[PDB]
Amino acid sequence: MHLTPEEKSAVTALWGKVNVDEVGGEALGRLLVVYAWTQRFFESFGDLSTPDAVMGNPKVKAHGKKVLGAFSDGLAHLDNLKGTFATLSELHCDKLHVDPENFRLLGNVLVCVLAHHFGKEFTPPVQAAYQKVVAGVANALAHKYH
Amino acid sequence: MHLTPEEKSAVTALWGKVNVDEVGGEALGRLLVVYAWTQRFFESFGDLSTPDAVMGNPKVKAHGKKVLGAFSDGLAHLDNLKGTFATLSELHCDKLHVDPENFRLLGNVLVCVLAHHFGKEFTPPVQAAYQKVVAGVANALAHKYH
Amino acid sequence: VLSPADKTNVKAAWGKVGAHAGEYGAEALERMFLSFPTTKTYFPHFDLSHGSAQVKGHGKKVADALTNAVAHVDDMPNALSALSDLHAHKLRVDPVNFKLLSHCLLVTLAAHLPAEFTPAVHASLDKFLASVSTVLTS
Amino acid sequence: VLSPADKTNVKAAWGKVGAHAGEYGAEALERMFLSFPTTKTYFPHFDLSHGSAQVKGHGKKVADALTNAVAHVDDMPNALSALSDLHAHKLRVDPVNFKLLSHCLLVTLAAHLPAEFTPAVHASLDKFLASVSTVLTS
Ligand code: HEM
Ligand code: HEM
Ligand code: HEM
Ligand code: HEM
Repeated sequence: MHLTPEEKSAVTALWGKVNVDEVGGEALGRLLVVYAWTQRFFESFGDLSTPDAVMGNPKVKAHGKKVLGAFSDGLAHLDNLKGTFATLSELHCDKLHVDPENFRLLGNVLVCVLAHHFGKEFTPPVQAAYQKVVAGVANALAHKYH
Repeated sequence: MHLTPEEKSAVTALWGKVNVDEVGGEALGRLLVVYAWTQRFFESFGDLSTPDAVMGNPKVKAHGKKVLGAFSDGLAHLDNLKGTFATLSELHCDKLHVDPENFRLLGNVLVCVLAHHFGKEFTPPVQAAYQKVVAGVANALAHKYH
Repeated sequence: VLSPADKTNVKAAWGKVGAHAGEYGAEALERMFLSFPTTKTYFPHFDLSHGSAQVKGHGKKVADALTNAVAHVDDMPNALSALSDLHAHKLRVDPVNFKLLSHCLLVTLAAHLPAEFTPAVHASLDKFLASVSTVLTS
Repeated sequence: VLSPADKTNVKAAWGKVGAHAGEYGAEALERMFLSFPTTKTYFPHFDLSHGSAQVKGHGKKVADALTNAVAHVDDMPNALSALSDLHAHKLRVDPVNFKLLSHCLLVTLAAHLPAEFTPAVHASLDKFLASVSTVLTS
């Protein structure tokens, strides 16, 4: 992960102002609204018929929180996303059957949502650095697919 | 580049049978025919208006031999593609302005062509190895763009 | 779009494929599973092993869907209307996987038809395939 | 495919972009170059430094074509005809760079329309740049 000493810095400082409960909720939420087919993996969450319904659903929110929570473990081991996310990789492949291609969709929605809560501060440079993180991650989750 | 010993074997083996003078002509040539836009890159080759003109064009045959030489030269260093291609990656970026995305195509056109020369011998598993090797070479060439 | 000459080449290559389409259907399907493990995620229920008796049958269904697409080259979107809902409602397979399979029919198609898979027929076929993929993705 | 409700949210979001389209276009372009350095290969004859004439003006060029598209939401292909022959025959840009440009527009719009960028608007906006992209790669 060719992250540079400045980039790493840009990311972290920002990450430490992130309201985990909101961002995670919102991101998983906009994945279900924006890329509807993804709804197929959570058919077991409840009402996911409408925007308001997906945003408003408590399992989405909670799950959201766990997902962002894991995204967070990764930022604390940038020099080794592979190993952190190995178990979830296999998990996501052997039990859940998720085309790793959707991992990027979640990465981008997330960038989209961070841009959303921070307006200016999500200056282009900062954005680039998170594009990489989101990128290493998605790759780290696809790594144990077989 | 996770290349198992077996793959590494299956690869090298086969390649000892390739006639790089002959196969590289075919590839770059096919590239120019199956992917037409990839001519915006050799207007110095003269006529390239019909398949026959492309395939038979001397400049094409010469150029492809070059390309294929660099490939062969990456197969003699499977464990260090990033370095082996560093100078040639920069070149394709700074001087030739080739969108990395076009490395995958030539890489694939090749895989097709190997299958065309060897037939039954170009068995699925050998292919899996080869796909791994072109994927890497495409990334190696792509890894110095900024 | 498909040109008249493109159409013509598609038909003379598949004409040669002949009765070996399911064979070819399957060989491809296999190359796909081995060269690009992610594509397996859509067949979690299949026996994906070398020789698999499910892989062969599927393959057929595929080859046969393509033949059907050939014979209806001028009206592919409706000729495949059903396999279109299938691959974009029930299943919902990502378009990139479509390029992978495509890249394997071409390869399988190339090791078996030495004489016919000329530059022109490869250019044509690649485009037919892109077409069949675009219909199943829209 | 754009459903009426999408056209509606689009027609709206964009009308809030208003006289700032150009300013957002250029932000978006500046983000794409910084976030995905490869897209830079298509603009080798441009200065790509922070806040420079070309990007700022080319930015006007791009937002202005989206405006024309929003306006002609319901007939997009005809109205974009010229723009497509240029991104398909002259420049000939890989469809992929289009996903990147569109992501960035979204980040940007999302960046200055905090209230407007709702999960449904986020939605339609993505299906729009997706349709604008398809007509420019056909
Ligand atoms: C980096 C991207 C992603 C990360 C970090 C992530 C993370 C997680 C985590 C931590 C869990 C809980 C693991 C456990 O409880 O054992 C999980 C479960 C799950 N994930 Fe992912 N995920 C990602 C993307 C996706 C996407 C794209 C899909 C499908 C669209 C998906 C589908 C699922 C499903 C269906 C579950 C099971 C929820 C349950 O327990 O009912 N994930 N994911
Ligand atoms: C594995 C993929 C590729 C390899 C190994 C490769 C290799 C090479 C080599 C060895 C040369 C001669 C280098 C030099 O002159 O310093 C070259 C030149 C060049 N390459 Fe690539 N190449 C690859 C793919 C591509 C493709 C996809 C493009 C664009 C279609 C491309 C565009 C060019 C161009 C325009 C030249 C300059 C030719 C001239 O004007 O003399 N290469 N490439
Ligand atoms: C030209 C490309 C393709 C064609 C022509 C094609 C055709 C078909 C056909 C005919 C069926 C069977 C429908 C039936 O049994 O009634 C099918 C099913 C299916 N296809 Fe495709 N397919 C293509 C590509 C793909 C690819 C790329 C994927 C995923 C990577 C895929 C995944 C599936 C799956 C999971 C099923 C259902 C399997 C089952 O449960 O029976 N197909 N396809
Ligand atoms: C929504 C997507 C896009 C739209 C609406 C769009 C629109 C335009 C427009 C209106 C022009 C100016 C045409 C003229 O000079 O009259 C243009 C030029 C150009 N665009 Fe695109 N564009 C899009 C995406 C892309 C992206 C993805 C690329 C490459 C990554 C790209 C590369 C170019 C290039 C290289 C030019 C020529 C610029 C010059 O030399 O001044 N465009 N585009």
